[PDB]
Amino acid sequence: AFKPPPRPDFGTSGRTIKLQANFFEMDIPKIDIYHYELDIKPEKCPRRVNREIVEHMVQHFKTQIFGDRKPVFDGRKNLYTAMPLPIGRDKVELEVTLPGEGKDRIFKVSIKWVSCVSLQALHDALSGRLPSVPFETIQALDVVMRHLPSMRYTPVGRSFFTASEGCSNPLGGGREVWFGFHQSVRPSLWKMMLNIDVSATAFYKAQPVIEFVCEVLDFKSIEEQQKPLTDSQRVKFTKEIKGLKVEITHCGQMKRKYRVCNVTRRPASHQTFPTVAQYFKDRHKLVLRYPHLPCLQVGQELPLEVCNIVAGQRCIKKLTDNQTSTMIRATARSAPDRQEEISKLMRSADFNTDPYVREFGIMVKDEMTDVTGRVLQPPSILYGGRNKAIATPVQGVWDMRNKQFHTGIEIKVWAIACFAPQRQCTEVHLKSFTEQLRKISRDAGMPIQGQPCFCKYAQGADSVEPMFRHLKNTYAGLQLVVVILPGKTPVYAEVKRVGDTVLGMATQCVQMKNVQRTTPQTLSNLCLKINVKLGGVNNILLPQGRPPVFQQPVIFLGADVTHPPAGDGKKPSIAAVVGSMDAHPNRYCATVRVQQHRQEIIQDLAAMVRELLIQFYKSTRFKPTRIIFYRDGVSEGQFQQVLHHELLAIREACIKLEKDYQPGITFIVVQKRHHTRLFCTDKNERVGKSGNIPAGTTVDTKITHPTEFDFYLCSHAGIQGTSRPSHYHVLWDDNRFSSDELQILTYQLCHTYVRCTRSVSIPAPAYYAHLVAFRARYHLVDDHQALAKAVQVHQDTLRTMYFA
RNA sequence: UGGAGUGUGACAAUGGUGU
RNA sequence: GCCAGCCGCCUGAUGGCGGCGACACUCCA
Ligand SMILES: [Ba+2]
Ligand SMILES: [Ba+2]
Repeated sequence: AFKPPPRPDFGTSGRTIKLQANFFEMDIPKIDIYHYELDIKPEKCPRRVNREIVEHMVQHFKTQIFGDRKPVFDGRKNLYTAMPLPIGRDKVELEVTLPGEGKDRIFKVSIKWVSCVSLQALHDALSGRLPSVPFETIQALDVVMRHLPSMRYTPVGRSFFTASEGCSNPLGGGREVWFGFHQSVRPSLWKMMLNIDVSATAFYKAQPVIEFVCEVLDFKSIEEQQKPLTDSQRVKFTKEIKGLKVEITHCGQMKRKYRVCNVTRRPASHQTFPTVAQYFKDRHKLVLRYPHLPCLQVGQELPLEVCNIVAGQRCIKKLTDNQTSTMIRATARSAPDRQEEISKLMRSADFNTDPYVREFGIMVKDEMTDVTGRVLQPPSILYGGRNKAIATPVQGVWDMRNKQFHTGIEIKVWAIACFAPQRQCTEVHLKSFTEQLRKISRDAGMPIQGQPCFCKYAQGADSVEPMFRHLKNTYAGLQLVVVILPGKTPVYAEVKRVGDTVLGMATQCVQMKNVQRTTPQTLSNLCLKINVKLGGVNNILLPQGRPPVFQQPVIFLGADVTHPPAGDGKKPSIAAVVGSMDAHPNRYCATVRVQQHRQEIIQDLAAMVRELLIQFYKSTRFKPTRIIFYRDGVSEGQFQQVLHHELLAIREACIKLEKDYQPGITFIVVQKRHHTRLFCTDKNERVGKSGNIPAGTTVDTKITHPTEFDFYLCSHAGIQGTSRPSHYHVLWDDNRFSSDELQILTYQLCHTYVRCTRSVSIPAPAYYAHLVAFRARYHLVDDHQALAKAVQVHQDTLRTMYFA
């Protein structure tokens, strides 16, 4: 096994900044708690009614089994007590009746002593005496902290939602925003923390289906529809209730929870039922109030006044762009807004009154955790030309105005293939676009010497490969093909398949709307991409400002795996790995593979890293003495696996390059998907309307691991909403990095992303790896080895950053 | 397909089981 | 334990081919 190195030091670089984090300190006793296992018969029940069963079991066998003890329940098979039960260590069988009268099911439950979970061991791990934190104890504490919320609120994953209080938040036809919160127990130095963040989703309004139709079909009242429903109205009302659940209410106090299927075009009166309207006057004595609305077909092969909408449905449906817009009005709050909302939620949830967390002697603080962060100094960015301009990122941003590329490509043979309609993308557009692009190019030190040698329209994907062939054969020295497109078109994937994998020709696509009208910003970022695609070097980190790691040859790797949505039989997951090819580091080379459907481990990593090392040795004439590996998208539970496989893969790739070649490996996992938020304590340190922490804000205390080498770094400037600081976890480090050195290196690498002049949220290696997987997915658009070949890039473009 | 960011979306950590 | 969801297009759900590895919003010289 490979265990991650401990935190080497605590880091002191940068200017300090006071922060608050959405972690609330917990007070955890040092006594042991007791874990029992449950099995409820039958097992054809939702998780909610298993919780009701267990609650009635605790209330019924109070004097026999439990007593004053108030246990907690996972929902499936895990019960926990703060005191041992009198049942001993052997299984016990109990009979639990379920109340309701209209339906009374009998359940056979079995309680069995499993284990004695030690909170003292948890405290030992929180101090660092024990190196690794017990996951099972963390799970027990979690179950304890979400026992009551799982029953008083609506559970959705690790979040809980409710219907506000009074004034709802109307969304659209039959929906409304529910506000909720994610909750999770996390370990940290000396103390457990309760991590709380706010969230929202969409639920169906618990209204009678009449109101449903009124809001779906825009009726001031139901008396509006004094005629039968029209063609488009039936299908409209169908697409909104095709699978929802309704409650038949023509019954007494007794209710129903029958699901829904389709909608008829027969208004009850005119539907032969071997009519329906007739059926409701004789079977039950209920004259229909609206015998002109349609019926709700059920299941697979009823009036709208008899049905209601079953409260609590989560609306798994997709939302209208206007419901998405109102959702973002409600959810993407400024950082102070979200801070205040989390604090208010924690002040109202009253965890220090939950009888179950108090049964276990736990207390939760009401205030966010104070964290002393550090704003790291941003690197200076060296540009080119007679000026040799230096750019200083200011709040994570700089501009290329009055600056020229470090090394700018002279473009002197290029073509234009316009797959947009000539009627819409006229020749005046092409002329003025060329003029403006050339002006911006010359301004940036990437001059385009003369008009395009070739400039023609075309249509259809079938035209792509022939044309390019012609272009490659009839125009010598062809550097670039600009491909104007009319929007999302199958022509794009074909352009990339031909230019990247078949012929090895560099292409730059551009949307019609950016040729008809140009702006300096769009043309400039496009020039960035064009330059690096022709081998340019837009800029480099100021050489002297870099950490000491650059005093010897070093290669930086970025790796990512993209998966398809669940359900696809094969749709192989795409693994991409990129590697730096110079000391700057600016140029990166890519490798990609298809592998088992939804597998996170990069199976063929050894071969890919071998390719990258070979290219590095060829380009620099030296072998790296250090390998810095940035690995994206790995969960805690996958650490052991991925580390064991991929560390060994890298070592193999090394020794396959040379017998005794053992460079030091730094394996770092990059994670953006978490629920950690950081807020400025001083209103003066807030940046740009959103009110976020400054770019470069770093945290490696109070919410990080108690013993291991992890840290939050927010390297980007937040625009709208609350910034998501990237989290970094060092799974392996032969090179004995200091906290400061590694944090600074990560930050500086975040300024080497060629596609834009701003510090981005993750290091350029990782971002490039994502881009490479994206392009690979595009290359598969038209057998396993067939796919593996289709995703193989031509040898001439492999030399370039075609994925920019 | 100029580009970055953050909201929703991952049904492994979830959810169904009288016309 | 058995089961898996949503949206399109065609035959007009008795099937078949595609998406949800995205959409949305904010913001740049
Ligand atoms: Ba089950
Ligand atoms: Ba990933």
